[PDB]
Amino acid sequence: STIEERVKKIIGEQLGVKQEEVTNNASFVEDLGADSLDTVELVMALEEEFDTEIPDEEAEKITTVQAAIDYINGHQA
Amino acid sequence: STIEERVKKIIGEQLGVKQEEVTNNASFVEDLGADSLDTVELVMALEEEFDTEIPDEEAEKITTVQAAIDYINGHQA
Amino acid sequence: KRAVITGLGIVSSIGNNQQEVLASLREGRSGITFSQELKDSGMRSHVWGNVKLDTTGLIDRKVVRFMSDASIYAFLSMEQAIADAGLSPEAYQNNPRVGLIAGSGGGSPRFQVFGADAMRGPRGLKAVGPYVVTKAMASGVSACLATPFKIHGVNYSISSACATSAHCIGNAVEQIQLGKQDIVFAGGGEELCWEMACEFDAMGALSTKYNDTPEKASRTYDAHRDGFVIAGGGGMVVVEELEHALARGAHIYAEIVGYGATSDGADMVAPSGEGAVRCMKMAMHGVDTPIDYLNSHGTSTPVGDVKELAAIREVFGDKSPAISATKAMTGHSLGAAGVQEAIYSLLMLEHGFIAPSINIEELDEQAAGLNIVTETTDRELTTVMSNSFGFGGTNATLVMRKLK
Amino acid sequence: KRAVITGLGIVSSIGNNQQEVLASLREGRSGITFSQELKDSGMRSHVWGNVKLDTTGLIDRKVVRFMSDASIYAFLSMEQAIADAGLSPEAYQNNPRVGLIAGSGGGSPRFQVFGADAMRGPRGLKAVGPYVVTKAMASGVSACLATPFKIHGVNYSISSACATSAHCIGNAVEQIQLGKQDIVFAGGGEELCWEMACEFDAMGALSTKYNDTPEKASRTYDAHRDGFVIAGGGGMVVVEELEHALARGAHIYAEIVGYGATSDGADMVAPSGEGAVRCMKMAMHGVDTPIDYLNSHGTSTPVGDVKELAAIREVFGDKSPAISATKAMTGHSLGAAGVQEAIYSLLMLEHGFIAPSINIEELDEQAAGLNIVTETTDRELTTVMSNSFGFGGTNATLVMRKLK
Ligand code: NA
Ligand code: NA
Repeated sequence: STIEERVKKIIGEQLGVKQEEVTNNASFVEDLGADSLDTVELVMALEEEFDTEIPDEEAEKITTVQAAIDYINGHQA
Repeated sequence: STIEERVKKIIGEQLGVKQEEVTNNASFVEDLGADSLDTVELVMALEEEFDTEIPDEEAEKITTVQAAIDYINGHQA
Repeated sequence: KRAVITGLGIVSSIGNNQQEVLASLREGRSGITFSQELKDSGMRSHVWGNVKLDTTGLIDRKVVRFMSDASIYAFLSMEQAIADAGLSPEAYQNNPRVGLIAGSGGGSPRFQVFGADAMRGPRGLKAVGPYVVTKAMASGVSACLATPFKIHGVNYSISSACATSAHCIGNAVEQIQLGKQDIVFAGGGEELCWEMACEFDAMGALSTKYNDTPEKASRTYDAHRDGFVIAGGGGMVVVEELEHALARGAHIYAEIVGYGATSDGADMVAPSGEGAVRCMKMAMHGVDTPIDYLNSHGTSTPVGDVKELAAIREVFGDKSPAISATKAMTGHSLGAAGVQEAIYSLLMLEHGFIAPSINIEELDEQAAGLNIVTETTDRELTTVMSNSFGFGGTNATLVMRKLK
Repeated sequence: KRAVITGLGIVSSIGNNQQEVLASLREGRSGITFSQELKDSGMRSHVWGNVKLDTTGLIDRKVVRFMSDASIYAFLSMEQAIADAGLSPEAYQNNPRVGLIAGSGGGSPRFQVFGADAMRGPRGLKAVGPYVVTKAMASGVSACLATPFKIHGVNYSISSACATSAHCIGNAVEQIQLGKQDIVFAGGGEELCWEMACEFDAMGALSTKYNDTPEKASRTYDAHRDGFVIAGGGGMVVVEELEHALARGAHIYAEIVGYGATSDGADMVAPSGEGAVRCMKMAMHGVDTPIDYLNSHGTSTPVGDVKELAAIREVFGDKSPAISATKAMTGHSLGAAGVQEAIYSLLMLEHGFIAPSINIEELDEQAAGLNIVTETTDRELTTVMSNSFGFGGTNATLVMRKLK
């Protein structure tokens, strides 16, 4: 699929929520029931899906789904 | 140094005895206080100081100090 | 205060529940199979007592993410024990009177190696992950179980080599005797992997001769034994105060009437017998009933089987009980051996029979005079004893007796 | 049924015996240094609370061959405790009334990875050695110590993450309370290595933004705390029955007048406070005197310190006692923290002072209204309390009071 559908596919794949729940508005902790350890493992899979490197200061601000699409839409060269 | 003095250095350090207490006819268990696990560790230090394997069998015949001194030179297969 | 076993669950090498385990106990079936993983690592022992169970999907993702295989086996055993006890969440969850004492022998060597290879790998710290601590820690069994079951009482792991889950049970009984708890879940688990088995092979303690005949490797009291066969799995029993179990009409397997815990204080790896003698007599204290069956430690090792035999002589003498080493068919599940043998003893006491000590072709010369049971025998049992000994000369003995 | 502490022994980042510790405590001396090992492994946290001691050759060869660092630290600590208690060899050796309960948080990850690298190396099983099991197993501490000290009574390890050695002490008290033991050595130990620390770093639990200033990396209750600083070491206390200690004219530091051990049953990695409230109230039950000093668990973590503070508020209300987190000086010794912080509290009780909570440049807004001592203060203490919390929501609280 596309970059956003891939991003939306991998989070629900790791958060036990359906693809209809992962909205662009949604956040991991509040709306999706994720803890701090969940978001760590989520960053790890994001680095495997797109074969990219995500610094900890950049991975600190990916608090929502839209922040995950925004980061992937700018690191792929 | 000579071969024999290098195996005695091993036995004395692995078992915690003075170097001149490691006589050739000294038994590991009866004279040097070695037990089961001391035997396995003893054959290990021989493989590390020198550069030969001791594929078991020989390791079980080595009950005294002289038995080791014989097999460090009278073999090397 | 008196404590009773009110429920049990087990994931063993001879069954994935008390039904299957009973079917192997009456039959004398070996749980030991050939192990290919033990070959590929370069070990001399290619034989283990593995758990034949597909655990995928049996635990929630947010729960199993913290668990090693030892925690997985204990969780599945605790699920069985809860249901077998008739306990609903409103009776044991969020209850300060309900605790959990379950440990393992050494956490998870497998996931410790995983984190080290990940740290020393290309990605380094990025590849380790945030779930290796709860898997590698020594109290992973009690930690990974207390949170999902909402345990509010006592919560920790006891570790004492192969006497681990036996001490866990005795400590649970002590918690009830002090009046601090009404129910304590007690047990433990062990993962089965080469990272942990190869270190017993370097000691020369594993059976290595009977690789092409796996069901004959574990042969306690046989004159041709080769060392123990490593095994894994888990067990859990519901230790409950008597009046609390009677008030709600619980099913009571037996009452813990004795608990022994001593130390040899002599040799680090070889037992001395004197400690086992004091440990068995400490557990028989106040027990008016003779011991009808004794579940020996029986590691199928050259030295340990003899010293325990002489210890059994010194305590009984002429009034020896029926003796069977369940490890002959199950293997040595180490940290989970204690609770599993306690369950085997409970099943014999519950169903009135005695499981056989198999593979005793040529009996050991020092057995002489002790009624070993080599074939299944139906018998009305009322009092049963199980021995569990660990490295460092630590001993544990449990005595269970039918109620009333 | 009354238990007292009659001997201390400690090897920590602020002292290799109780005298050196007493000096560091009075002065607020940090024990945290820069670690080249932690930096070379590729970790973000380059600071630790190391033991400033070369243990090479301090223990007999036939004893240390089985030991990891956790057993070495605890062995040295027990030697000090034995001499401090005035126990001759004939008074505690080969004595079924004398036991030992000491554990570690996670065995020895270093020697576990060593055996795996040796097994997968060019030599394979030949390079592993026969001593990896006793080092890497979870009961290595209690087993490596009970054999040379000839312990004949109770012998096992308790594991409960960072409440480990605190539960050991409480469990030792219980053995005395029901008359099973006259003396139990309680404590623990913890090695310090990248194999164990890098797994906490992968969770984001370690202090990472103070590597240039190690002595203020551990800053409990400070607004800019980054996480805990890992530490190692060991500790051992002599738990004794009261009239037994009086009959032999022993020196009695304090009496264990309270012991709490509860569980959260909510979250795995973050405390809830509710369990700690029950744990503190459980340890204060029947204690007629107020708590003068409270050695908090205070781990210098963002969420850990505020939850315990909320728990302290609910427990004591307005009459909050003097609070100090020694982890700001020592770091977090994990399995050894419970016994070490109990020893710090005993030194403060015996010598009549309150060690300061250092590195509080800006007190956390959620810590106002409390009596957090930041400067060394002489004060006649009568009753002290120490909290210890671990992964899995397990809590332990010890209350110690001067005698007569
Ligand atoms: Na048994
Ligand atoms: Na404390």
